[PDB]
Amino acid sequence: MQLNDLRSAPGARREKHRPGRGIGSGLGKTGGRGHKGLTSRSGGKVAP
RNA sequence: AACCCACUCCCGUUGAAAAGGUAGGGGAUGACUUGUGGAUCGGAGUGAAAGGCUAAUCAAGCUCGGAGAUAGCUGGUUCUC
Ligand SMILES: [Mg+2]
Ligand SMILES: [Mg+2]
Ligand SMILES: [Mg+2]
Ligand SMILES: [Mg+2]
Ligand SMILES: [Mg+2]
Ligand SMILES: [Mg+2]
Ligand SMILES: [Mg+2]
Ligand SMILES: [Mg+2]
Ligand SMILES: [Mg+2]
Ligand SMILES: [Mg+2]
Ligand SMILES: [Mg+2]
Ligand SMILES: [Mg+2]
Ligand SMILES: [Mg+2]
Ligand SMILES: [Mg+2]
Ligand SMILES: [Mg+2]
Ligand SMILES: [Mg+2]
Ligand SMILES: [Mg+2]
Ligand SMILES: [Mg+2]
Ligand SMILES: [Mg+2]
Ligand SMILES: [Mg+2]
Repeated sequence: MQLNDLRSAPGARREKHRPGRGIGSGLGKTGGRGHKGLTSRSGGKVAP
């Protein structure tokens, strides 16, 4: 039990995904928003 | 003639010049031209009226704030399997 020897259980922590970083990441360019439209823009939210 | 203007042609258009020049042209004692100082201004002023002019900016000047106004619209969005 050292400070450089303890970690969390598998699956307890994930990494978050970052849109707009290259092609190989799978979330590049549009970043999961599809193409043009209201719900592809900054503040483009449909009211409840 | 000076002075004030700006009708025509040409040149110039990266100009000598962000509106000129050479030739010609109109008024030239008058509703004339001009120096100095002053007054009126932003939905306001001034206008022998062209929506003209208010510092090369005018169907509502410039500047700083509300303010990162709003943009169902264009553009862009970065390593790997
Ligand atoms: Mg994909
Ligand atoms: Mg998605
Ligand atoms: Mg696009
Ligand atoms: Mg579409
Ligand atoms: Mg869509
Ligand atoms: Mg926005
Ligand atoms: Mg003179
Ligand atoms: Mg001639
Ligand atoms: Mg002349
Ligand atoms: Mg003369
Ligand atoms: Mg006469
Ligand atoms: Mg006088
Ligand atoms: Mg005043
Ligand atoms: Mg105004
Ligand atoms: Mg008219
Ligand atoms: Mg000024
Ligand atoms: Mg002016
Ligand atoms: Mg506000
Ligand atoms: Mg903006
Ligand atoms: Mg296009």
